[PDB]
Amino acid sequence: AIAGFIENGWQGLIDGWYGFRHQNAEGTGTAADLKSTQAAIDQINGKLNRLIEKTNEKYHQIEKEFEQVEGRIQDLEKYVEDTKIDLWSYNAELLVALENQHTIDVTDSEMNKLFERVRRQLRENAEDQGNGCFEIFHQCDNNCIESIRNGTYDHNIYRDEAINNRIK
Amino acid sequence: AIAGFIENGWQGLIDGWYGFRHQNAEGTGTAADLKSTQAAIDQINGKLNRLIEKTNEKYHQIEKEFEQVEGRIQDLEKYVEDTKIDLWSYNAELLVALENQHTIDVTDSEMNKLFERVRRQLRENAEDQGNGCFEIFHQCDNNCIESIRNGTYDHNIYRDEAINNRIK
Amino acid sequence: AIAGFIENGWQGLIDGWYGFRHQNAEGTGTAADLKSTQAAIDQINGKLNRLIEKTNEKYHQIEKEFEQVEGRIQDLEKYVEDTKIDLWSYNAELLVALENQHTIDVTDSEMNKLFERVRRQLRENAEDQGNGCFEIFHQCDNNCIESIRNGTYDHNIYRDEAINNRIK
Amino acid sequence: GNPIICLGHHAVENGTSVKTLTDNHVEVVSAKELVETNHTDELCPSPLKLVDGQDCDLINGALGSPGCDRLQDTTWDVFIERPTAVDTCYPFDVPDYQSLRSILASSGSLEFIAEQFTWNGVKVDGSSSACLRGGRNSFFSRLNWLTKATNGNYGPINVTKENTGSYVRLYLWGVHHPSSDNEQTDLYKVATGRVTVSTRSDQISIVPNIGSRPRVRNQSGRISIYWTLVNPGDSIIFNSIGNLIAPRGHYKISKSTKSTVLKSDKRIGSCTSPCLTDKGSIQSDKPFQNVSRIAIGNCPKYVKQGSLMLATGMRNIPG
Amino acid sequence: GNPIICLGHHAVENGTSVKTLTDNHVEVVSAKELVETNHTDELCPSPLKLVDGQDCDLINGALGSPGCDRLQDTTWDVFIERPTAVDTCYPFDVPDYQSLRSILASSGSLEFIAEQFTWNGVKVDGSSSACLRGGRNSFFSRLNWLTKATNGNYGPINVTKENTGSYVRLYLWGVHHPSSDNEQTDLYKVATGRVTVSTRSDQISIVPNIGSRPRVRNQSGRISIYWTLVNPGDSIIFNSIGNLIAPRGHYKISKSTKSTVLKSDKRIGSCTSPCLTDKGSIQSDKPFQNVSRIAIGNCPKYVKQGSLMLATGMRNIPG
Amino acid sequence: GNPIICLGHHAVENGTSVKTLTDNHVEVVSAKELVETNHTDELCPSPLKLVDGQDCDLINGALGSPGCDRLQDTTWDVFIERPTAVDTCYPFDVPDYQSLRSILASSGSLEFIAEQFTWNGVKVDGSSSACLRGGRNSFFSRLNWLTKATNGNYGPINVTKENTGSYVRLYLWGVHHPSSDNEQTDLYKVATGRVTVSTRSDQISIVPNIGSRPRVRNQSGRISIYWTLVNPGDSIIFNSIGNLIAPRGHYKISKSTKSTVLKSDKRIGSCTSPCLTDKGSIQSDKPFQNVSRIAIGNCPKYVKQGSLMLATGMRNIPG
Ligand SMILES: *[C@@H]1O[C@H](CO)[C@@H](O[C@@H]2O[C@H](CO)[C@@H](O)[C@H](O)[C@H]2NC(C)=O)[C@H](O)[C@H]1NC(C)=O
Ligand SMILES: *[C@@H]1O[C@H](CO)[C@@H](O[C@@H]2O[C@H](CO)[C@@H](O)[C@H](O)[C@H]2NC(C)=O)[C@H](O)[C@H]1NC(C)=O
Ligand SMILES: *[C@@H]1O[C@H](CO)[C@@H](O[C@@H]2O[C@H](CO)[C@@H](O)[C@H](O)[C@H]2NC(C)=O)[C@H](O)[C@H]1NC(C)=O
Ligand SMILES: *[C@@H]1O[C@H](CO)[C@@H](O[C@@H]2O[C@H](CO)[C@@H](O)[C@H](O)[C@H]2NC(C)=O)[C@H](O)[C@H]1NC(C)=O
Ligand SMILES: *[C@@H]1O[C@H](CO)[C@@H](O[C@@H]2O[C@H](CO)[C@@H](O)[C@H](O)[C@H]2NC(C)=O)[C@H](O)[C@H]1NC(C)=O
Ligand SMILES: *[C@@H]1O[C@H](CO)[C@@H](O[C@@H]2O[C@H](CO)[C@@H](O)[C@H](O)[C@H]2NC(C)=O)[C@H](O)[C@H]1NC(C)=O
Ligand SMILES: *[C@@H]1O[C@H](CO)[C@@H](O)[C@H](O)[C@H]1NC(C)=O
Ligand SMILES: *[C@@H]1O[C@H](CO)[C@@H](O)[C@H](O)[C@H]1NC(C)=O
Ligand SMILES: *[C@@H]1O[C@H](CO)[C@@H](O)[C@H](O)[C@H]1NC(C)=O
Repeated sequence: AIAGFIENGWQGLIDGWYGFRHQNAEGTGTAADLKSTQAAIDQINGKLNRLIEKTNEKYHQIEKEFEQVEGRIQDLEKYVEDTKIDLWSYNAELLVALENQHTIDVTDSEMNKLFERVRRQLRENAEDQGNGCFEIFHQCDNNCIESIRNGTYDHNIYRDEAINNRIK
Repeated sequence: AIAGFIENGWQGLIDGWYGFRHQNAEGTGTAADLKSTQAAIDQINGKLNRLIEKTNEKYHQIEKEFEQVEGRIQDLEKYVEDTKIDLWSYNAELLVALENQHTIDVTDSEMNKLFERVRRQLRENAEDQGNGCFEIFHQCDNNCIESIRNGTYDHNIYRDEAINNRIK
Repeated sequence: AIAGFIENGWQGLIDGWYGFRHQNAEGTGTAADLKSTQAAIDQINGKLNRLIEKTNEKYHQIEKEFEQVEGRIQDLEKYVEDTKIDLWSYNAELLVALENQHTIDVTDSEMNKLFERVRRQLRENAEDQGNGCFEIFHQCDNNCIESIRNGTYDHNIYRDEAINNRIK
Repeated sequence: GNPIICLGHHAVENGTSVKTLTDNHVEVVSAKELVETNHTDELCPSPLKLVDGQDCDLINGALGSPGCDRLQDTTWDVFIERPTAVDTCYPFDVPDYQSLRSILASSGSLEFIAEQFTWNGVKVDGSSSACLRGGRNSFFSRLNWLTKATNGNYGPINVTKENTGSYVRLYLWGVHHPSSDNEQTDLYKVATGRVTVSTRSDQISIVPNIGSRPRVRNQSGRISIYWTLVNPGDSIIFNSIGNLIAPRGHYKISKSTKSTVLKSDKRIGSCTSPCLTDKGSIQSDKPFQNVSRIAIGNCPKYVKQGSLMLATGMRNIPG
Repeated sequence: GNPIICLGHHAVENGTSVKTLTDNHVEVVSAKELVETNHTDELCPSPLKLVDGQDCDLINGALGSPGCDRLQDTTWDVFIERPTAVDTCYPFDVPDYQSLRSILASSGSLEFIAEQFTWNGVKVDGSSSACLRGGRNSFFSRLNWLTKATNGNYGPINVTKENTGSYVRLYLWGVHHPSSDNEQTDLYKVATGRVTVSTRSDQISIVPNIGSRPRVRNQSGRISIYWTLVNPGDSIIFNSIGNLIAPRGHYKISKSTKSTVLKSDKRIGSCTSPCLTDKGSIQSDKPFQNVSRIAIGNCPKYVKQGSLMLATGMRNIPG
Repeated sequence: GNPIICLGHHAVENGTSVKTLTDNHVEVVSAKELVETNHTDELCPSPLKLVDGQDCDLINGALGSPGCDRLQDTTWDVFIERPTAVDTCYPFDVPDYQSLRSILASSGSLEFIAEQFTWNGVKVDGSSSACLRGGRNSFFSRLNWLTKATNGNYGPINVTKENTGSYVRLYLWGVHHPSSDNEQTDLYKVATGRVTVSTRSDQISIVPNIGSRPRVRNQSGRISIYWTLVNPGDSIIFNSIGNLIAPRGHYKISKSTKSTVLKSDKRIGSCTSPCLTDKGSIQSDKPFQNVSRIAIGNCPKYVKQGSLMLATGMRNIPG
């Protein structure tokens, strides 16, 4: 018995981030979907690119460590640097937390786009089972499963067979 | 006549954030849905937790109020503090505005997940009316309404009755 | 042959951000949808409003340009200003990048809301073709197309004609 | 015939307005304020060890002016200076006033380690009618006014002290600036004084300037307060042929100390609060506050905003 | 037979590139620049009250050097110093030059309240061949050069002034440093001078140093400009036995003043702009600018970026 | 009978925890650390030109103390001072020590342009038993100790030097503070010295103070090091009747120079790294680091956090 993303993920799937898993009379199989995978991946790189850009270069700055107490001017120098450190520490905590919320949103979306893409291909020939899977109401051999996966599945071919299996 | 979230919210509903409202031959009722509610609530707490963490502690700092004018050093000290205040004031305005946009997104999403969850349970036995409600095309007494709400509704039970009511 | 948002956009459409394009026996036409357009537009203004609020006003500050070297105090003043400039430059880069990601999300959402709105109106009288278009399974003259667009289309009127065209 | 099932969310009759990036006015079911505006109006002595300077500021206390006797040996996290504080001794300016005040504050202690000096050839324990203690002429408890010996001259001083302790030493000393050329000669015989304090690290020398200032507690002259730090191992030498205001010992420094000084006119209550401001204490779990930029301890961040409402619920759509 | 209905969005042939967090190159229908790059090139005298120092910097004006007569009684939000400004009087250095310049700038006024002093025992109104006014020997309009009376000696000075006004007083004074031991004696009889200005709060004393400097407007000597603040109630005493450059009155302070000084070489036009920079004015509603970190008034925030494009429309997908 | 098709995403057995705004513990498939914690422990001499001061700090080197001979004519992006550095010459304090140290560091060069002075009426090339060079009495290589001519008196000095070069000149000089009134007269005949260095811009004059300090390398006296900047066009005049520590030339200034000084005890290896810290070099492409706030060059931003995990994959839901 097979399920989809609604239930849980797939440790089985090792050559892609998303993919199809099918059952027909010829057997059962798992294939990865390249478009959806590269979609997600490409936004993880682009933000990994936005982070290794080093606009931070600093030669002569100010003293940050002291040997004797001095009062006013030392107190200020210590304050300026401690203020700078606090503000960048905040920027880092927020940036990472906010990137990460985006990374989750983008990947959750690409999964749903993949599901809806298949939904559209299948028209009135399949019903959504509720578990991230479609029950296909016609015989679908291995060539037919591949057509769904490579985007050439012509729903008109099977519409009569499938509608008659759904309505009676 | 009953409507759902598409129209407006429910002042009636006081024991939950989301919920079901039904009409059948036995009467009409409103029950709250715990999963969807706790889902939303749990992300409102977790960000309320992210905010009462006090990493701000400051003992000896700098003078921030002056009795006589001095020129250069006073001008700088006044500048450093005014710069710090501007930058934190910005961080607060943005953080709150950004949290709030998230709080709205999360709650709007949980509502739609709840609707789609029910959609899946009901398969070909109900049609979406457009107002956040499903017209159920079979007799559904109080036990049947509770099965939808507690997640045990077996669509195969009513499929023949409902399909025959939809197609003729 | 006509397509919708799934394929690409519409350079043809110049009086709105979103709109309907139809084919029937009377011809083919494009009309803009005001609600969806103003929805999007209103969130682009409101954030354009959030940006021209000038809480930045600064009279006497600190010296930022020097004619001779001085050592400690000049080094600090140069540091404080360079730190301020770095931190605001970051705030601007992030704010714009983050606004823009939102502007894209909001407009992508409004398009999908528009599609789903029509889906609901059409009930069991149309099937989603997969290309951002609905195949309508009944004769729909120009008054019928306008009813879909102005929100008065009563699906019960055509339900028998359309279901009989879908099931046989 | 057909049953209906609807899915909805809760709503209230009266919402609350909050801000996103794009709408300045979104009505949500529930909301929470993040900018603290309330303070207690009394300074909480827990968990922060407070010392109330009362009539004495931190320097008068460190010098030992009349008002300031209590303050001896007090320790603190926050020293409180009151705006009603007053000078009660010989009039004095301090070069780098705020630098010394900072050093004393940070050390967080007025525990004066007393030392004994043998000042060869001078009268000791000078007093003045400006510095009354019980109505009788007195001086700074931590300073020693030197005048010529009831005899010859200002017998040249060359006193030394080696820092044998493990900690850094703060020595407070001064310089008398007399009013007239006659007052100089009465007190110091010589016509021009000199004070020279020095360690191995650095040095200061002051030639005292004669002349008239406005009378303060009936005094035309002035004392100028200076300070010297002496590291463990190092030694300090006081070298004067005139006008020295000698010390009576040193203060401890540490440098690994967190204490500070606060300028408030608010009473010390018995509340508890980790955040002290000039306006009063702050008892809040909010992350921000508009009360005062002056904020000592575990505080919310000071911001300009008066209110920042945080949505704690969904959009309110009441119908 | 079956009708079709399609839903779409608008598109343009040529989009605009914008940045999100993850894509450096998203093409959107419309976009708006947020970094202002244009300035006017003239300084707008509205709504900011400008004073053009022209040939005189802010201190020469405050001292009253020859070039600077116009500047008297001028008030400003922004005082403009030109890089073509020049010294035109006796040569002088100022210790804490930038501190005094700041104080004068902040006060935003060159309205000199004149006072009359009776300097017992000295010639007044000294002049010099370095400070020409119409080709004739002159001095700083706000200073009074004291030399020995055409008679005896530098009759000891002990002049006082009590601040009876409600505002804080700034007194500008100086000290002559003569070139030779002979020039000292010619002017001040005594061999070593002394200047001592003092209030109840603090004091300064300067012993003038003799020696040679390089000739400036044919002068080997120097004057050193100093300043004293006098609070309401308090009094100031000038006490000298030689080499004083006496004042002619005080300036008003306020401390609750917002004015400043700007260093620009740009003409004062007749435009309007709340933002002034050294490069010129900024007329923009954008929130950012790359023009200059030097920015006075209601300005956009200075940033390093040259462009920050803000999407004002959806993704462009043109087909 | 009916075939099934399911859509899923990948998962791993053991995820990684990351933070969003609302969950402190989201398990994602893959994650990447953004806070660099490793340093090399040796300072990389590429691509930053380093000069190891070794036994000499930057000022001793600039003065030419015994240990410091090598350092002559060295240039650097980063001058490294070791905590084991030691004084090896006559004892001295420097007013504004850290200001001078900054100026020298920024210039990034110890290339001493030598000049020749004719000091009328004094013995030159003084030495001292505190400043041994090969066990024999020596002095700072860049300073010239002046004592009275083996003859009369401290023949009055009035030496001048005009800056004809295109660059700004830094002149290092000093002032001797002798121990006894007898040591003053032995060396300088006069009873009170005076040193007066001055340009057209500004001036300093120091009257040397006599008195006893603790013996350092068997010396009760002290030298006080001062500096003067001389612009192109301008001239400097040294004017002394006693106690001058004359210079031997100037240093170049530039002002358009990026160099600095680093205080580390770590060996100079042969690695490559654009980021140098007191703890060592940083070889990372991460944007943040918790190693040290002291960070010179192209560095990651210093932050307090030890770890900031960045999700590089989707939620892990393993089932
Ligand atoms: C997309 O999938 C279809 C269906 O699986 C592929 O066409 C079939 O390929 C199999 C295996 O090579 C043949 O045995 C069938 O006879 C083919 N049938 C048809 C109708 O073509 C097709 O090659 C795939 N297209 C691409 C571009 O990969
Ligand atoms: C889920 O709902 C079902 C249906 O409402 C519950 O079972 C019914 O309970 C009622 C009253 O408790 C009985 O009269 C019916 O005969 C029951 N029918 C069936 C088919 O069980 C069921 O208890 C609920 N399950 C949970 C876990 O709450
Ligand atoms: C909404 O659309 C309907 C249908 O197009 C409009 O009503 C029709 O208008 C046409 C042209 O004016 C007439 O020829 C038809 O006879 C009308 N039929 C009906 C049933 O109304 C209607 O006016 C539109 N409503 C609004 C509010 O704009
Ligand atoms: C902090 O903010 C609060 C609220 O924003 C300010 O209190 C308001 O002050 C205004 C001005 O006097 C009054 O109109 C209101 O009655 C006050 N409202 C409340 C709820 O207190 C307060 O002034 C601010 N404090 C500081 C120090 O800025
Ligand atoms: C502010 O930014 C603008 C635009 O990024 C800069 O103007 C460009 O300058 C370069 C270098 O001279 C030229 O190649 C371009 O022709 C300019 N482009 C435009 C649109 O003007 C400008 O240099 C920046 N100004 C400052 C002071 O940094
Ligand atoms: C930088 O952060 C790292 C990791 O948070 C710190 O290394 C940890 O040090 C603590 C204290 O000894 C121990 O819990 C662990 O053994 C270390 N963890 C790792 C992964 O090494 C390090 O102390 C921090 N450095 C500085 C200078 O603060
Ligand atoms: C004390 O004074 C004598 C004479 O002035 C001097 O030689 C000596 O170095 C001084 N030493 C100490 C320890 O005071
Ligand atoms: C003025 O001079 C006299 C004479 O020396 C002196 O006693 C007095 O203190 C001075 N006071 C004032 C107010 O000028
Ligand atoms: C040198 O000294 C003489 C004598 O005081 C003086 O007149 C002259 O201006 C000085 N000039 C230079 C260049 O040293």
